[PDB]
Amino acid sequence: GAYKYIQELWRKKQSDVMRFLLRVRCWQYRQLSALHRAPRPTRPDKARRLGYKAKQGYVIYRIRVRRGGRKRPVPKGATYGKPVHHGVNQLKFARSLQSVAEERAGRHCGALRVLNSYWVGEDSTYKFFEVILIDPFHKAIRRNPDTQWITKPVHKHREMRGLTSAGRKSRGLGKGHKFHHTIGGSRRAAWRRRNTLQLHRYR
Amino acid sequence: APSRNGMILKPHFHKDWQRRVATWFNQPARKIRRRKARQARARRIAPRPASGPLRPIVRCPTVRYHTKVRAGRGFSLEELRVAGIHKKVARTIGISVDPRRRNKSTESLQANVQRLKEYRSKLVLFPRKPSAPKKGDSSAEELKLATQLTGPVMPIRNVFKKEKARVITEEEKNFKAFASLRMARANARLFGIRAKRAKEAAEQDVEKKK
Amino acid sequence: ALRYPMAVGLNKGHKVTKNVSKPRHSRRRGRLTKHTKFVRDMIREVCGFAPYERRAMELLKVSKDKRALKFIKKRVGTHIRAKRKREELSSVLAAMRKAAAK
Amino acid sequence: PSRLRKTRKLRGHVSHGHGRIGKHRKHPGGRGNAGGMHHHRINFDKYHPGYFGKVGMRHYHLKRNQSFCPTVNLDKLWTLVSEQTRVNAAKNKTGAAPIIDVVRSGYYKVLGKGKLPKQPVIVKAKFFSRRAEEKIKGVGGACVLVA
RNA sequence: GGCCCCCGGCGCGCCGGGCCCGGGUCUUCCCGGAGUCGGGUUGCUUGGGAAUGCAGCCCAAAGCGGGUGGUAAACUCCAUC
RNA sequence: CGCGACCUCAGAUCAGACGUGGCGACCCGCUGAAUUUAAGCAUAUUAGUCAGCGGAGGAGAAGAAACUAACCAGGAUUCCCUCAGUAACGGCGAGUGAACAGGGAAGAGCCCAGCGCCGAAUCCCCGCCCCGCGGCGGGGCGCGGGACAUGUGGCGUACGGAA
Ligand SMILES: [Mg+2]
Ligand SMILES: [Mg+2]
Ligand SMILES: [Mg+2]
Ligand SMILES: [Mg+2]
Ligand SMILES: [Mg+2]
Ligand SMILES: [Mg+2]
Ligand SMILES: [Mg+2]
Ligand SMILES: [Mg+2]
Ligand SMILES: [Mg+2]
Ligand SMILES: [Mg+2]
Ligand SMILES: [Mg+2]
Ligand SMILES: [Mg+2]
Ligand SMILES: [Mg+2]
Ligand SMILES: [Mg+2]
Ligand SMILES: [Mg+2]
Ligand SMILES: [Mg+2]
Ligand SMILES: [Mg+2]
Ligand SMILES: [Mg+2]
Ligand SMILES: [Mg+2]
Ligand SMILES: [Mg+2]
Repeated sequence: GAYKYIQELWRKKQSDVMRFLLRVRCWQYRQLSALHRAPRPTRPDKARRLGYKAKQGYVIYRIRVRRGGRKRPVPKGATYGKPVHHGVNQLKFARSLQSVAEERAGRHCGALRVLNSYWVGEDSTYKFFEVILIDPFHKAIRRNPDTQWITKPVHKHREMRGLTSAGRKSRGLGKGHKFHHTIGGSRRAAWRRRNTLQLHRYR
Repeated sequence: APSRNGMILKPHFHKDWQRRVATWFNQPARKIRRRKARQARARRIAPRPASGPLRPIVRCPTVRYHTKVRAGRGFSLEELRVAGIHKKVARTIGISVDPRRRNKSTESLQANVQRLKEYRSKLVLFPRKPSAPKKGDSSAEELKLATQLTGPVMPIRNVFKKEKARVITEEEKNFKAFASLRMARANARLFGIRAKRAKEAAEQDVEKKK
Repeated sequence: ALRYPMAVGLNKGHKVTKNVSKPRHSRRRGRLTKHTKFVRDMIREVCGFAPYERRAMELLKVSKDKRALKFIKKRVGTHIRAKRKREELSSVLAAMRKAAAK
Repeated sequence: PSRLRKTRKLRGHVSHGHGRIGKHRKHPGGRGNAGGMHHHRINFDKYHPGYFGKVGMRHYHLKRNQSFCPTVNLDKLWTLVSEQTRVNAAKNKTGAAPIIDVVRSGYYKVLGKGKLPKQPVIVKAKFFSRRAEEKIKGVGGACVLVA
């Protein structure tokens, strides 16, 4: 089936074909606003593996994000404090750019419920992304049982809480020895557990 | 400042710990709540064991625990396959099934098949309607018990086989255990190099020809 | 002369008979399928090769094959990936050489 | 019981048992184990010889159960079994010798402290001492390795 | 203990629809998520120590592959996902 | 020099929907000190703690192994007891500091993309009738619109699956 071809082609990103296209796409995207609703998914394939479905009430915003790290917002330098914390230039945000991308798509379209995102290119200055969104109150989603989990109000603002695939990754949770921080729910919760004087009745 | 003899001891009360002290005045109230909730769940699953489903027998890991045996999480697929219970059905008759369990040795497998067989013997499957089709048991074994089973269903008891008094043949007596262990240690230690020197010597014998 | 099972040394541990079960279906992942192979190489004649790959082919042609690997390791990352790539490149280069000779 | 404590008896007296030349100030030494090297050194190196300094090899992912090997002495080996095995024996007249599975009772190694009574045994165990072996043989018994 | 309201929850009947929904045995086919993994890096983080986890930037994959197997690397068997 | 497809884009007080603020004990994501300790202090510590911003729910988060182990092996997540003030980190000083096993509380497992087969077999909105209507649903009937082949629905997902 064509999707497997498309998939394998897109892995040849250093190839002559895909490099040509990526350059032309990235030029084109750069010549638009920072947030615009793509009429259809640039990457159909990827979108399907991430859970897009080509029916009504699935949406896709292409969102630009400025690239590079995070300089410490303090006037001049003047991070007054112990010279551990004197750093301002070479320091780096916890979440990814892709998460930031989703978060912004989420912010803008409050009714819409961020499902998942994928990449469409990168300049020196910008990255580009494509956030799949969903109306939780369009009948075609509501009545389809397999999606109607997103219409539940626990799934409000997934991206804001660190719950999309992208913003999950910063949280630092997976099974096995390479984690332990996040061995309750999350990073914060384990610390909480580990720094509770459990003070029993009888002692 | 320390004064004449004592453990140079490190307490961990430098963070704001009194902000996160966790009292246990719940616990009685808790213990009850669980207990009510427990009795409710029994009553809901009416003649079904309060326990839960039946669970496999399983040995612990590590040299330490090794000798003991617990209840496992669920019966493997091979164990269901050999017993002849369709895995999707086994859930519906109160048989725990995990499918992530390997099955290394045949001693642990046949035991766990035996478990399921025994379960299926002493199980009282009620028919779907009061009108009785196949599988569903007789109204005798139904009226005489729509009874719950208190406690864990067919409990595992880690058990020992009594060895009778032998006579000590002149061979047991001959054995030099401590030595044997020392030897067995050193051969694991030295296996690998010995093989490298032999590989060296073999190369020297072949090199002599050419 | 009396071979008690021991808890320590080479053929150690509790002596138990082994069943030889069907290996889990999970274990066969990454096995190259006839149809996937066809797709893979169907695309290597559309898309063609990357720049670093091409540069390595040119090294391999010259028979400067250590420098080829030194390059691929710095480029790809590990040794084992670099070595596996160098064999593919040498296979490609050979099938060109066979194709030319006709 | 505050009733019993010392502050009840100090009521009335000015200094509260802390003296009036020197007082009860907050932290005159430094907090805690401060000054281990300087200014508390003597206490450290006359009640904790060897506090300071590294020694020996690191071991990163220590897991204690690998090194699990609880020992038992010949001293009280017969304790593992019911008296009536040690009694039906020194009797019997077959020269039987009853088995003692030590690993069942929760000891892996059998070390050799103590006098073993002149009464044959078969000791099954994961590990033995040299002396524990020897004593066992001298009783007229047989050590037995188990996995 | 009683009576009266209301509401819940479960039991039986009728109708309206939907719904022709198994298992083993032998054969022939089918099979996996890329700017991701991985590497280098710098900064934070961790008990995690020749890098526990998260980041930016650069490189940038494979398919009997890939990941893990708490000391860096090469060769090699195993185990485990 | 028109008319007609589509593509990409606008504008509507267009028809019908949703989002905005609050609360914040608990919860998720970021951000992030300095008093303080070290008898001084800069790494360390205080602390991923206060303050700061964001977003929730009746709980949240987590969760059905790219896991543990190295055993005769265990088998999602969470919680307690233990592991353990231990392995480890550390001007190896001050100080800091987990995990597996073991015993319990509870217990539940699943679905896509893909690969394939099936006349798109699928969905939304209109309009007419019968029931039902204070959580807008059922059934029928319309050459009544649209979405959709740049892929909807049934079968199926590694515990193998199809024919
Ligand atoms: Mg500091
Ligand atoms: Mg990653
Ligand atoms: Mg229970
Ligand atoms: Mg005094
Ligand atoms: Mg005074
Ligand atoms: Mg004084
Ligand atoms: Mg730190
Ligand atoms: Mg090593
Ligand atoms: Mg709000
Ligand atoms: Mg100070
Ligand atoms: Mg001071
Ligand atoms: Mg000062
Ligand atoms: Mg800290
Ligand atoms: Mg706060
Ligand atoms: Mg939840
Ligand atoms: Mg997973
Ligand atoms: Mg666990
Ligand atoms: Mg202790
Ligand atoms: Mg800390
Ligand atoms: Mg499909």
